[PDB]
Amino acid sequence: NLSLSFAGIHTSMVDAEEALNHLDFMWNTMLTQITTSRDKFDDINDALKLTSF
Amino acid sequence: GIFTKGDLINIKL
Amino acid sequence: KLSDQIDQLITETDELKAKIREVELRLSGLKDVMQIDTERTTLLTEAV
Amino acid sequence: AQGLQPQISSKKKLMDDNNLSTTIKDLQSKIDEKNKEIDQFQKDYNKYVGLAF
Amino acid sequence: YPEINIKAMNQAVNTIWLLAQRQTSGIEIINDKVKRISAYSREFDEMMR
Repeated sequence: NLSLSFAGIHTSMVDAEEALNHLDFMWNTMLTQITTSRDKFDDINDALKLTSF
Repeated sequence: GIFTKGDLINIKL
Repeated sequence: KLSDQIDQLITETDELKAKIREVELRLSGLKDVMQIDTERTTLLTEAV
Repeated sequence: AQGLQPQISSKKKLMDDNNLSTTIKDLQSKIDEKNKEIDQFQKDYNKYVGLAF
Repeated sequence: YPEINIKAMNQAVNTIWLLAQRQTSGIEIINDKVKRISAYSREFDEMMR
């Protein structure tokens, strides 16, 4: 009987496995794009000529 | 999107 | 004593024959879920 | 709302899957088993009372 | 626009709802696997019509 109890728990975790992987990959996409936005924005200073700005 | 509404249910399940 | 052996044996069968009831009640319920994916394909490949 | 049409078909499927054609045969096995003991104990009581006199 | 047999489909929608209530798994997570599948498929037939 206890094997069936874990069987659903294992089945719940397999669906929780796939769900978090898509969740992590979107935040990893967003945390990348915020980071590469900030680091390129640190080049901004008044010495930049206006086309290069 | 990638993270669908069925994904977020499966976690909350 | 020899009759009481059979009295246990008939009791131990139907207790165990009650177990295959629950397994078959489960397995038939699970094969019902297995048919859902077969008709989910006929639903979706038409709707695609 | 659970559908009324499958709720009938749920019960109608339950009325076909029933042990009632089996357990009656199973209980009449045990009654005919226990009748063989009773038909044997009458032989015992008609023997020990014969011995007791 | 080749071929769409909704006789094979609206049966298949209805049987998924039919097999949703019918199933006797006796477990608590398939019981909200199928309920989420079947409530989509019924609403899928409604929203298509």
